[PDB]
Amino acid sequence: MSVLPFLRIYAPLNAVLAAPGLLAVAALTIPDMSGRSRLALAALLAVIWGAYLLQLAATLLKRRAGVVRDRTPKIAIDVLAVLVPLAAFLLDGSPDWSLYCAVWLLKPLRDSTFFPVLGRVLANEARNLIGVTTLFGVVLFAVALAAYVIERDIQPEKFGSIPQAMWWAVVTLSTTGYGDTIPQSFAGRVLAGAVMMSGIGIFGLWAGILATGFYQEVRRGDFVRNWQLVAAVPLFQKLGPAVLVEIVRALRARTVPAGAVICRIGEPGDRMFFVVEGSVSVATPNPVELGPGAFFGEMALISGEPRSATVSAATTVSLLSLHSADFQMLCSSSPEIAEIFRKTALERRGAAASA
Amino acid sequence: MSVLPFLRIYAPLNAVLAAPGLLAVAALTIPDMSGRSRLALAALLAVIWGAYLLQLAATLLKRRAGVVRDRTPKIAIDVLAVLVPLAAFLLDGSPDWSLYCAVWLLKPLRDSTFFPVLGRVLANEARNLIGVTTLFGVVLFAVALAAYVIERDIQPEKFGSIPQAMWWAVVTLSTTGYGDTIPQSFAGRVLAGAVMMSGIGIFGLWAGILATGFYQEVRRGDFVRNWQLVAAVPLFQKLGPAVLVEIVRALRARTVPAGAVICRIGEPGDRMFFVVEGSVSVATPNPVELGPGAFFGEMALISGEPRSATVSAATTVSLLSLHSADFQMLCSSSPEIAEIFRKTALERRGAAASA
Amino acid sequence: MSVLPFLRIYAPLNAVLAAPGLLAVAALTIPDMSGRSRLALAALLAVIWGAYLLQLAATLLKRRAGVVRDRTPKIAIDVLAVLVPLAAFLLDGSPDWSLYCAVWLLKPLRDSTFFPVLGRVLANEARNLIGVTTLFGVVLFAVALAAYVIERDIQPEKFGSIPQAMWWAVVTLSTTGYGDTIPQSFAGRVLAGAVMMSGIGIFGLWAGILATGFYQEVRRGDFVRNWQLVAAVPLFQKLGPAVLVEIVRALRARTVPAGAVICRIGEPGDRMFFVVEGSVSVATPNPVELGPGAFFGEMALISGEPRSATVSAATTVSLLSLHSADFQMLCSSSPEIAEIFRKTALERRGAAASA
Amino acid sequence: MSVLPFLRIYAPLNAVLAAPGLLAVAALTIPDMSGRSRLALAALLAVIWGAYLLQLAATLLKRRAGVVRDRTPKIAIDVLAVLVPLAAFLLDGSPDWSLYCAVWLLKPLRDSTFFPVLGRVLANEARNLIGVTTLFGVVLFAVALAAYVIERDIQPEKFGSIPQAMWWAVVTLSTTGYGDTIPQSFAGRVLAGAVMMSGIGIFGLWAGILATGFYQEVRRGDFVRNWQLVAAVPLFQKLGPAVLVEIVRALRARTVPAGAVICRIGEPGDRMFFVVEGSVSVATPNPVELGPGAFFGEMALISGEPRSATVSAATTVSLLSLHSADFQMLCSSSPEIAEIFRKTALERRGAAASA
Ligand SMILES: [K+]
Ligand SMILES: [K+]
Repeated sequence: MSVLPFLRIYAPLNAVLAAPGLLAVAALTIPDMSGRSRLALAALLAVIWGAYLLQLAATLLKRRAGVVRDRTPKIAIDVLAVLVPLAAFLLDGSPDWSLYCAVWLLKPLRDSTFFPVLGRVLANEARNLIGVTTLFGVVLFAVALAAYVIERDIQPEKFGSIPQAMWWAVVTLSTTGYGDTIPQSFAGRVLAGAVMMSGIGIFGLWAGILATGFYQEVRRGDFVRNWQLVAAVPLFQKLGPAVLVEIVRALRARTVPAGAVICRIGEPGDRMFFVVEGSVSVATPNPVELGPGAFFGEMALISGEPRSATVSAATTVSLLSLHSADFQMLCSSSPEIAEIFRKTALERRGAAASA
Repeated sequence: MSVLPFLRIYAPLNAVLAAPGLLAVAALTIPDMSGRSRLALAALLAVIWGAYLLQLAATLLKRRAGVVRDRTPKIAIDVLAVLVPLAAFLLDGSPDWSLYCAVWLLKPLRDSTFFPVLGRVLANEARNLIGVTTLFGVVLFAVALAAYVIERDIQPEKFGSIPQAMWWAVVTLSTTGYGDTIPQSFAGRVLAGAVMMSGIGIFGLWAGILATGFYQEVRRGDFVRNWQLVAAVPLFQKLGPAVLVEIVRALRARTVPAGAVICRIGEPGDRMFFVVEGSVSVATPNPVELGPGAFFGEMALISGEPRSATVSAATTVSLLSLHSADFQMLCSSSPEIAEIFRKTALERRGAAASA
Repeated sequence: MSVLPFLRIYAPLNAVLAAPGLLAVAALTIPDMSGRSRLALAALLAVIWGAYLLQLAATLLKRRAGVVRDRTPKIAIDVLAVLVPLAAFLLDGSPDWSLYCAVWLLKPLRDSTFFPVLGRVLANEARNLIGVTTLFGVVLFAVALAAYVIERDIQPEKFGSIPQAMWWAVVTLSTTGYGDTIPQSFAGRVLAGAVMMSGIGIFGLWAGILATGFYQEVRRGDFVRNWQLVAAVPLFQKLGPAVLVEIVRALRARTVPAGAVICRIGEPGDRMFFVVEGSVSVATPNPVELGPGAFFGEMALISGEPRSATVSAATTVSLLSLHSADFQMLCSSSPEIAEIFRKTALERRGAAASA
Repeated sequence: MSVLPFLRIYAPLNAVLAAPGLLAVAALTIPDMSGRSRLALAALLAVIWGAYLLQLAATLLKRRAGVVRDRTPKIAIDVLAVLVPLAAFLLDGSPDWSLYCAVWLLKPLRDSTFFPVLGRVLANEARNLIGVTTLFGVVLFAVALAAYVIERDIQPEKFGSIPQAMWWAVVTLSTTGYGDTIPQSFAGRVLAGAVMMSGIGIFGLWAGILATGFYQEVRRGDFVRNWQLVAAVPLFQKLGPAVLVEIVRALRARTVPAGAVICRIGEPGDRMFFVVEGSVSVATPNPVELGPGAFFGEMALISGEPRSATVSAATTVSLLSLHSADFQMLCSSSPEIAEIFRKTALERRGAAASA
């Protein structure tokens, strides 16, 4: 609610072409298909093959930025990105070779930031998951057995064995309800009463384990990435020690590209930003182009009014952002700082029109 | 638990008539129907058409409050609210024109506040959703493929292709369990063990992404809307800077209409209110009608007793509200203020009966 | 994890007999049943009828505690508890009268505390639910329509109309998957991809709305019920103002009955309690029976050791309870208080064995 | 995200052999099976029987650590671990005796820590669960009845009675959707609209009850287990009282085994650790082997740089761990302590290469 993300977060075309490449697959999977388009997209494999293969050697030139790097992941696929279809092309002489389109599926995961963010937390908290995972296996067979107790007599064909019910156990426990084979007696139907009661309570925790400290990491992601852009601000030598921890939880940094808009004039003033790198277009008679290490919105927030200037993204700006309350927090947190933001709320009135 | 919402939050009849208008549809959708009521409700389309169309031109008079406004949304439907049925009435000479009752469905969304509140946060946090959305697509086809590996032999008619399983993938992953086509072998049935394990863990996060900072915005909604009604209170020049941030998170403001009740006498005293605009009916021998900028309940909360007066909504009051603890917080937070609320807890004892 | 709830929280037999009374129903609902037990439990209706009816008149004596009360709820059922079967007994001369066993179902809800706790919060927050409820209805028919677009041709018998799909809409949206009527084409099967994506995201919020501030109320329930038992402690004149708000969130009060155990000796010392009303059995050579307004566990917690005495519930004690950290918080929060709890950790060493 | 768990958390082979022992079962459950492998795994029961039975008597030697213990749980299964198959072996002369493989299922739960952690909290909070559990039973039969109202006429075979719908009630309420018997009329199909609305809102709370304070206990688990390793640090005589409560919530302690790696050089410096027991391999020209009561990472965190030394687990170290922010918190929290960590950030520069 407080951030302006722009400039192609879904940028790399390597990330893009995994999708069309795999939709090329299915037409080969279908009988009664004319051969025209059958091979027409087989080329497109050779394209994306050739395309990453074109990208590939440029990556194998890893003399770029070669000081200290960890590119075992980013290379791990690019090797097999082209070799696996190639050997598949020959030995699997039949068309089944294209079933080695199970290969590009990591290419999205290649430059998938937020996936290392995933695996980071599991190696602290999966301690829980295991004991739950065991406990899941406990309750699975602890409960799955109770059905073999009963309908083995008149449902041999369905419940004549154990795993046939362990099947129906999880399908019954895992919120699903397929509906191929269901009991007929009373007491067997009694038993389900605690099952959905369980599996929703079980995963009531177990799935909850995930968002539990995942949120902490992501709530932490906006600090670890943003204890940067702190000393850059020339004013923040005087901020109190514990002041920052109170603030940066809500501060997110994102980038805007050149030419875009940042805040339009006359819209209801709801937030203020800190510039730390780049430049803007403060739409005024004399444009007050504030570059790295600036801010704006106190003109709108102290008074609680619409906007005073159509600030637009003149260049690619590494932006911060901030809603009122946490600036009201700052105004509340320090009379020393509102002194200057009082002056700023007067300087930028005349200084907006003047040079 | 701490607020008195009244005065027709579901007020505008424009919001109302979307519902009956669309229930007018279905009778046309049914064979063996006599023509009597068939067209009888076709009028009601012409009513609601005519009704909004009556409202319409009054809205096209946008010389009301015409200083600075953003009514591109509120007009966006009202135009097509009437044009689309109209052109549909002629060119679709057959009765199918009423299938352009897909049009009014934004009219609830027209004056749906809390929908802009929805879209506000997605443009900060959907960064996550995409990488999850990709990751969802990863795990979809990463897993959907594994079924074509197997039952292509003896289930051509069901699993003779890829998307036939991608269907069964999400139906299996998305907690659903339709139950038309299910495997027969062992190992294919092994594979589901991690699927519900996944999709509940996947959406264990992904849905959790939504309420995550949505709650922040709504927890923020009760500050941004309520840093107003702060300086209105004549007593709040002395409140400490950080004092307010501690408080306003729980303070919600709502309005009561005239004539209603606010707190009845003798009920267990559980909360106190701040009046800032309007008037009340302090049911006492001499009614102490406190107008804009007042409060009541300290008579009930310091002692922890039932109510001292049947305060009733005499006029339409922009109300605040407050349970004890956060007033005990305030009483704890400041001895300077309990001094006057000690006096108030004595003045309003004699001043309740006297003038 | 920090509380000892005992003394029959599920106490009143009025709450109990709703359950057996309704299990009396089903035997009448079944053909090929001999008449012996058919009427045998019809008596048990006359019992529970007669039983509450016996309780009833004692309740109609509402001259007990008749000073100020709100018993419109608790009477509301007791009236119809007996009248509705009675008039049902005659006019419904056929056995169907017992279908007015839809009546006792409020009797659990009669003395169901925690149900007023439920309805308390909805009248602050259902503002959200409505706009979501509308939005649910938006997405329902917004999406339900798209199926009538398609399979009306070759599924008249199933999708020959609108509500036949609105049925399949919610069954598809609401996580369920019945599996009677499912599409056959491609594009109609494409559409489900956003549905489970939606309904899990929709109720990802909407159900989340419930626990959102419900937890606040229940987290508040342990303060509003426990700003009592505060001044009772003779030591708490010196506690700081903001000190209590930090503490009482974790403090829960419950009662133990006489004769029970409170903490057994030699078990790992993990918590300490505050007595405020009742008496105990401090199992020592000279039993140090501490009555209203006492505590114990600092002997175990400062040292971090097993228990020093088999404290057992001698009488019915209105107990508090407290784990270490929040007492370490208190020890950390105040050196003035650890002074006496240092003395207490020495006095109760010799005073435990001596008188 | 901040911890290094190693050394076989899933250690005891008693915990291990429950799994293979029960997979031994199913082959006996299957007709048309040759007798070769039929009995081959019957031995493996005699193995695991004999195996725990071998472990058993060593456990019955409970003269180990026999000072004060509570081993009623850990013995509770080991007794029946061997007796129940044994008596089952004879009296159940038919092969059904192996259906007493319902016995080992507690053996995982025998040494399942985190299961006592489960049951700890339920006896504080299940107060809620009951009133919800009742309320679940309310809404069950309150709603289950409404179907018998209707389709008794034309669905006797399916809805000719009450419990046949109570079945369909929970299957309809519990998110499941089996799909054997579904209504046909309009109004009966109307009724489901509030059901999924309910059960997802019901378990929207009820499952939420579990993670609610479970998280508190687990968030508490990392303090109660870690108010230890506090005074061990020779530097923590000067820490402020409330300082620790702020910190230890994030501090988790885990152990590394000998030989493992702790932090590798050149990786991006993201965290620092506190050693309190054990020794390390500070990979430098003169290895600065810091033993019990040490730390490292300030060299990497004040500057925000990669690692300065391949610290590796020389011995089995009871480790702590800490990301930056909470050390930046500490650096912010105390200028007295950054004084020494300024010196440490200079001493360990020259002291890393020197002795
Ligand atoms: K189904
Ligand atoms: K389902």
